[PDB]
Amino acid sequence: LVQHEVLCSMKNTYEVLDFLGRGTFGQVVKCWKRGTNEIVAIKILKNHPSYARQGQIEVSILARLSTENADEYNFVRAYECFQHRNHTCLVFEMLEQNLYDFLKQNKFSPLPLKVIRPILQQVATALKKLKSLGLIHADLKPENIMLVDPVRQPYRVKVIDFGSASHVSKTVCSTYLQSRYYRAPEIILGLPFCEAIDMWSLGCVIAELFLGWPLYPGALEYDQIRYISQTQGLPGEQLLNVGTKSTRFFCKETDMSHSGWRLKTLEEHEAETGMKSKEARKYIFNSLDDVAHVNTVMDLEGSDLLAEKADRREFVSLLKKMLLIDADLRITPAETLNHPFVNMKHLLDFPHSNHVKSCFHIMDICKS
Ligand SMILES: CCN1CCN(Cc2ccc(Nc3ncc(F)c(-c4cc(F)c5nc(C)n(C(C)C)c5c4)n3)nc2)CC1
Repeated sequence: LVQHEVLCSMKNTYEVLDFLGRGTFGQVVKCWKRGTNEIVAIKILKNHPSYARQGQIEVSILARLSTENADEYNFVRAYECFQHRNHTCLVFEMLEQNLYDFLKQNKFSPLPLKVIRPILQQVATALKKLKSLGLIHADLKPENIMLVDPVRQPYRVKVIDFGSASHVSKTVCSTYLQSRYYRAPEIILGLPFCEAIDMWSLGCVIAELFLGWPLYPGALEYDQIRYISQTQGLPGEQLLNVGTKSTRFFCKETDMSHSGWRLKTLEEHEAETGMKSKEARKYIFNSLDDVAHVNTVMDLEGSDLLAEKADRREFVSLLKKMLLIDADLRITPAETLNHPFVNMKHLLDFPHSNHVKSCFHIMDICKS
């Protein structure tokens, strides 16, 4: 389906104005709710039977989300639902700009920590509501986080993809289910995955926002887990033993000096798959603590700088806790909202610092 100007529904009717996206997910288009001054986004799903319950499940969760009022929990609001030419449509409120196109706007300049904080706090409260209902987003990525109104509401945001969401009843992963740069280790190796899958995605997102570039811009799933263990340490023996896909990226060295597992050398991969592995990280780290020493020229002197050095110490502290290789030990939405970095406890230790007075003024301004 596709058209340039026309549509209708049960109580409402919509005209299309411009295209907003088109791909495997279907087709999203921006429309005008005639009779009012609302512009809405409505997403059409393709009308093929093999994709039947893939659409039935997205509506089933959208309904379970309108009830329980996910709205005002920093989620996009789903207005109504209907059909048109046998296709199925979903009406959403219109948001302005997603974080990818926002980073691209500043030529991928790093965003300062003072701005990153309110965004995280909101995306955390949105995931917190998910866990309390038992849902997994599964596609949390920069493209799926948007500024309500980046000019009239400088920092409010909301989430906006559900084509990958599912209940926690699943305990098995058959194929890929995230955007690669943000796919959690559970998906890459093949283990029973939980809602932590998204908390990983949030790790690469806030990391991407601070560095200005993907933390792990792997070209293939191999490159991905290569960058990960190379930075954070090789995964744990118990994880790799029960992973289905772990034979594809790791080898079981039974050498005299073996803990049971070693990563496959590049040469072993290029000889196996035939694909030369190009380095893709704009940033290469030996440790995650190493992240605190990046983009270090600040134009701040005096107390302003010491506060910034303490803000970074607590940033890596949380990033490490969000990016635990293990799924269970990884920090949970409720616990991140309590971590000192979102809390800002460590900032109180700094009286009359004009950099700290401006950090608090960003959290308080988030409510308005
Ligand atoms: C070539 C660039 N052109 C011009 C720039 N433009 C950027 C852009 C993107 C989105 C919006 N507005 C908006 N508001 C509310 C919504 F709910 C969705 C929404 C809902 C869904 F279910 C989706 N499922 C998927 C896969 N998407 C993707 C489209 C993210 C969904 C999006 N989108 N405004 C501008 C892109 C096209």
